[PDB]
Amino acid sequence: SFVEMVDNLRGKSGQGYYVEMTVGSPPQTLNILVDTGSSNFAVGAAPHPFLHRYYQRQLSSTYRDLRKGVYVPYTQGKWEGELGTDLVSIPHGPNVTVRANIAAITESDKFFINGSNWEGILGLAYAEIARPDDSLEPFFDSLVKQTHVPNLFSLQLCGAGFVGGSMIIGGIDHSLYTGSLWYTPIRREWYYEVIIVRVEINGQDLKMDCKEYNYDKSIVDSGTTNLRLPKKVFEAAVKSIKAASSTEKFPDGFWLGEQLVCWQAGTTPWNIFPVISLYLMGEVTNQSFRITILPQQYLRPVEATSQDDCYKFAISQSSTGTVMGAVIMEGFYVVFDRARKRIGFAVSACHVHDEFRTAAVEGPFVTLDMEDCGYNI
Amino acid sequence: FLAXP
Repeated sequence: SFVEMVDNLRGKSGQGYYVEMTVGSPPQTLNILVDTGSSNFAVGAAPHPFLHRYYQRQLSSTYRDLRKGVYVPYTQGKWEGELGTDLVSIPHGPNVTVRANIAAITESDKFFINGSNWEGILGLAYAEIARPDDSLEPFFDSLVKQTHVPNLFSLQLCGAGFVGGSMIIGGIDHSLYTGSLWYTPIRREWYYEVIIVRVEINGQDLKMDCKEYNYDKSIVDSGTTNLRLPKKVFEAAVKSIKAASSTEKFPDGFWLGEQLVCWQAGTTPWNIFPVISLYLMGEVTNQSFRITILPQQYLRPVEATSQDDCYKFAISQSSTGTVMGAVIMEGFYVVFDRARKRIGFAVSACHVHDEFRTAAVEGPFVTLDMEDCGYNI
Repeated sequence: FLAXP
């Protein structure tokens, strides 16, 4: 059944996970990036140095033109383009085909990535944040409305060691995760906003006001690489991680992800870096579960050469809220249960780990006043 | 990836 969709995401490692799609009639194949952070469907529609192909509206018989321009700014990069519609399909997804809004990307700055092998972007969020407003049914909202696929998808992003994944449209593939699923309510349907109720580093409470963790918002977002924390929370986590891992001294510039750390191949002392835990507001009143990544999720590997492995620190600061990007997701099977307004995590059956540690989802934990953790205005 | 809201 969903086996057709298992392994349907590829990625040039550190350049984002993408699912192949076709656009228009006849169907021009394009690799689209999977992004739960954005809510806009958009494909490169005019040449650019970085992308080896693009969308030629001229050659698509099913292509209409909406006669309105669009501007989208990402935390990293931005583009502007022309809004069309056209027939969309997914080879290693459901054998269905919809008319869905498409943004033809005709101008961009620091968006496309060199070597990334993607050429477009699939914003999977909700319409509330679509650009230029909520009258632009996001691709998925249409896919469900126009077909029989149920309102739900799940993502298993698979990291590399010393890249691949699966986006399951409409269902849950039980072969991709181990143990139970645990669900946190989606706080509001715009981003996939969740509420973190406690943070631990190697088990040590960060001991900050619950609000500070969701300061602005905390969202799940496959498009972002790092785990991104609000400043007070970042500076706090860097101290605690520095503390624990202090078995080795470190350039001030490493924690800013400006410098890389290197060891003779394989001799990477994983055991000295702390695990990180996020507790999430659970489905049941006054209850909560935690999720725990390893150094192997927050130390993204980077291909200097030689017989040495090098890693970049993938926890960075953020002015706009927590962002649980690939660093977190690379450790779990994440189920975006749009239907039941909730999100589930389960230990991804393909998360990099070592002999002595592994990523974890675990619960429940008695937590009170969790509703008190969400920020406002 | 969105910035602003």
